[PDB]
Amino acid sequence: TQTNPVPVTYPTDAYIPTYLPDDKVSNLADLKKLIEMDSRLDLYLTRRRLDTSILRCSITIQLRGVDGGKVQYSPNLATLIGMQTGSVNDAVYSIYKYILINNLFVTPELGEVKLDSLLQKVLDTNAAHLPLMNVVQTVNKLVSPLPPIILDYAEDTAKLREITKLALQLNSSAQKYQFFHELSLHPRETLTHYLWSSKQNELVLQGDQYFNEDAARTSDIYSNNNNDRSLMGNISLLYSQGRL
Amino acid sequence: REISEKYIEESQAIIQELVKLTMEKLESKFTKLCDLETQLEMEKLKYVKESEKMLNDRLSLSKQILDLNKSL
Amino acid sequence: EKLKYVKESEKMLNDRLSLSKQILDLNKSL
Amino acid sequence: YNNVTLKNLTAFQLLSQRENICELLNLVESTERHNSIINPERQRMSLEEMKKMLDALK
Repeated sequence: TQTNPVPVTYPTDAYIPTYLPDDKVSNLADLKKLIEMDSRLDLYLTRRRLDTSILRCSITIQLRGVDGGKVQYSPNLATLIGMQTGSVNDAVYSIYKYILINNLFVTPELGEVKLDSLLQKVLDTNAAHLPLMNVVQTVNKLVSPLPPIILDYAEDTAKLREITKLALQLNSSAQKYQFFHELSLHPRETLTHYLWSSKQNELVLQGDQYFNEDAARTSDIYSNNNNDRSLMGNISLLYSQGRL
Repeated sequence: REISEKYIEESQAIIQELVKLTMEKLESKFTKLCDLETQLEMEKLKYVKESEKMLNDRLSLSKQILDLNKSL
Repeated sequence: EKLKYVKESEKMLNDRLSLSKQILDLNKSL
Repeated sequence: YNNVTLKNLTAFQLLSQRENICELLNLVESTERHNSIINPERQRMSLEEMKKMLDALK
């Protein structure tokens, strides 16, 4: 995944109304119990999903089982660890714990380690201080691979979307209730509001009609439209700025 | 209205019976599982704390081999 | 995993016992 | 259609504002949009699916 959430075009988890009279429904809070039940179940599952991982010729045959699961060690790196050929990540961790046991960092003060006899033997260095980044870098060098045989001589998204779609249908009927309800509360100041706003929305939708193809190519925009007055009055302003 | 009203009245009883029964079986699965989780973390701590002493035994044994290689 | 870690712990504890036997070989090598 | 315009928002508001006033006088029917979302045979099928989920979980 990303470092940011992924935006989507279908709605995601639409709201539930609370101004609805719950004496009639009596199921919003019980449905609310299901959502916090599902989220806690989703909380435990996502925590569990996070916590489940937290001339004489020679015979040379490149075998089938050449694998890096048991990778070979250098003999210096072998005796500092103790194991013969375990792995590369166990080689890093046993090296890091061996420095942490001997307390070589400090008593960069933590990057520079106090190079002991074995640490100078396994790295073939002779400094007194050396950073741990270059210490673990040679572990990538000090490990050799295993030698071959030598012989010489979903549905939940659409279920969520349907639930998101059905919750949108719930938001419609709740708002359709409350308008007539507040119109039953006040028939005056929602119809005066209606007769103004529907008149205002009739104005806004009728603000884009004189901008068609053959409506501008003809001359019934400029000539005699002082009743319009909208354009052909800006020519005293648009020419004064050089817009032409 | 009447066919709507018939299955709007019986349903809420079947709603709140099932949701409450869902609260029973889910929380019973929770308390079983959140106590099964605690028995893991003990054995997760007990396997580490012995293998940590095993690795400290293996690193100290290699330091004891160093005494056996200076006397030859 | 409740069965797996006990299967791994007692194997490591028995490996501690055989390593303790290797200490007894260090008590008779000198 | 994925975006909305100032033409699209006012047409969405004005069509929704005129239909609620068209219900008080009842010169529109709006019966197809009622019973298809009620769907009382689905509502009992919702109940019967809730009724079997009592029987299955008991």
